[PDB]
Amino acid sequence: QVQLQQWGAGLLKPSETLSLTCAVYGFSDYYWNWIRQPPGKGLEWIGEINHNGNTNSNPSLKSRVTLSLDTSKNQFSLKLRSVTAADTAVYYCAFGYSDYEYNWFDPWGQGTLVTVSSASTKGPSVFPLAPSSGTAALGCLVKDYFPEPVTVSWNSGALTSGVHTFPAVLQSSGLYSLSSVVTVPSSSLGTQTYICNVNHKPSNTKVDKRVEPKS
Amino acid sequence: EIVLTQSPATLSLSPGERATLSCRASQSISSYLAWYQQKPGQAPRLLIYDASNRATGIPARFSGSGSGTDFTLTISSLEPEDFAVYYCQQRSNWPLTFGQGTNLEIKRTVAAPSVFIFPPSDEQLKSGTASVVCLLNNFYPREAKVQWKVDNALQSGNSQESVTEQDSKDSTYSLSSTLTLSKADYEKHKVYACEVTHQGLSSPVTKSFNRGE
Amino acid sequence: GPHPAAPSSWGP
Repeated sequence: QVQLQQWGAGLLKPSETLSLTCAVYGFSDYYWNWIRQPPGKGLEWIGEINHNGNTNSNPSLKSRVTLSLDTSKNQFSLKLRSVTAADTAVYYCAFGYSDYEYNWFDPWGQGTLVTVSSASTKGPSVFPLAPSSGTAALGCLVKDYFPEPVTVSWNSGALTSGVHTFPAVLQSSGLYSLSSVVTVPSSSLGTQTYICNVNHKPSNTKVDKRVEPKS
Repeated sequence: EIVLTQSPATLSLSPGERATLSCRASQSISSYLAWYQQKPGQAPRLLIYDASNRATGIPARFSGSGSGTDFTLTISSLEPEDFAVYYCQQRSNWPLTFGQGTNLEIKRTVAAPSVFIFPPSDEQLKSGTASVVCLLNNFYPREAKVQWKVDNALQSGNSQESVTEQDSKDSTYSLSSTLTLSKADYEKHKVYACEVTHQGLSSPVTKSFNRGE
Repeated sequence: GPHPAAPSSWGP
């Protein structure tokens, strides 16, 4: 019975200092670790403070790191200085420990997505992907939003079968773009109404776009 | 640093088959290797520590062996719950390092993609940009190629793709490619075409439109 | 040590 919580500001501009904190609620030999995972990539270890006070950092982070542990609050935290876009990743806290009987555990936290970019928060434009003239495909193009993430459903949730919402792509403009599609019986195009519900919580934008056949 | 090399990159199997995953370390780490499982949208989950011990509650069909440099993870009979990405990690010496990961995917019958082309919306054109989207739906294996042709000319450097995770129900992948042109460039050409190749197609599938439908 | 980072409950 151990529970992890992590918090910290996730939207940063280049050269600012990332600061994350992790707390444990609920054992004597423990191993606090930070790991990060850029989108679509593998795991990269950041640093560890253990119960003996050993403190080590990934050498690739080039002395930009500070680790610290407030043992009163049980709060493990991370500082990463002079961030560039290369530091955009989900940051995980991991609390390794063993219990009263030498069983080992390593729960990981939920992760903080940190986006390092000079771009500024901006909600999306939503454009229809209109079905052509036994199966029909239609969609929504969620274009030019920052930062991640966006959520999309169809018909307020009544339509789930055949929905594909794609990983966003980051455009050279620094803004994200994303498409969400659903395949649907073509027999339904003249009677069934199709609406994509887009929510971009970072900007409190919420768009409901109707997608119709063209002509 | 200690470099961990996992193999294979992708393992394509069906439930009930045996799965063997390898993690080789660049120098001896004794038995101080751990294996983690990660599903899309979730944090990694510890499976095996110290080369051979299951974490509490991990099913017995998960087995780890190895000591020194060569390590092996064996899932003796796969369940639908086991398909995910597997990482090894070493805890011999700092810095702690991970393998690149092995993806364990469901092997299904090959399905050729269904291809659909969407021209840019009237509304997006008012903005001054044209996004042409091409959809490759529900195919297997994951490798598919999209080729854009504007006025029958091969395009390069003006498209972006992304591919979904393996579908939970039919075990296929889908792909979305966006060709972006300025409004002006878009109206300087007539024929827009999306050309698809895949192991399930014996010849390319083309979907096209001529601007002005 | 030869394996300084190993958690104490690991190994012999």
